[PDB]
Amino acid sequence: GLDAAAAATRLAAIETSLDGRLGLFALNTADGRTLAHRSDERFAMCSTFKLVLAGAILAQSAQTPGLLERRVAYGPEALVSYSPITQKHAAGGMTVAALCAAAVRHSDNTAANLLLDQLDGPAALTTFARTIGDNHFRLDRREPELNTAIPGDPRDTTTPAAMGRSLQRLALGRALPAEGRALLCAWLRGCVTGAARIRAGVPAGWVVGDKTGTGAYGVANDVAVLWPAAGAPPVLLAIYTARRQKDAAPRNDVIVAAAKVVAEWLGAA
Repeated sequence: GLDAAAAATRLAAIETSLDGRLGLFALNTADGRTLAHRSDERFAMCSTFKLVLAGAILAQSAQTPGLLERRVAYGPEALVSYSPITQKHAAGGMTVAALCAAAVRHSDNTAANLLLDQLDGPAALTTFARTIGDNHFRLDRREPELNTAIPGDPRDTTTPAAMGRSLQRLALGRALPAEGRALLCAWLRGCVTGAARIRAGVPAGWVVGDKTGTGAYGVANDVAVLWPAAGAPPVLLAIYTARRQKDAAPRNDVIVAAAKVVAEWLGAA
């Protein structure tokens, strides 16, 4: 694969093209090696927090089996922003599992808020992150307010390394029982909001499970498990971007280019 020193120069050049801050952490579980660029700096999570939210709900279900099929009641007054699944189901409600799937696969905002209610709020989700060894994640607000992404504001932020290591524990490790880990990975593989991000920068035969986020200041993020081939050791990849003015455009091309560097570092052509 591409030497880590040359990967570093390529990520720096991609950041120049972004005109902003690129945050990247990759961990190859085959050898335990990493690639890092601003991996210990804070970035606004936007909807990438929903992966940790789904994990927290699965962890709650490990403690109290049956939670996932219990029904949540809500009304249309609770609908916020992009809520494509929850807007269809207010009359009859949705199960906890259906809300998790909507939050991960579709980024459904109201689903995320209803799951935060089930967990007892942003601070409770932050505590869950601390229990899985993440000292950087912090959720402070609910949807749709957590996407302001003001440079330097620590609210609703993480670091790329913290998120990558949390994704490893949740999707590949024992933060959850094997059944719950498997379900989380199934939801991530079913994400339909990230085709133009990490997925577009890796070889055609790789399987991707991801969660996107997008916000003000041109924020465009994608956090993924990469499976190069059936049975091969997976790779964790957390990519965060932030730009320099409030109304900046997101730069998917930067995420794609950074993912391609990671693929080359792993040995892809």
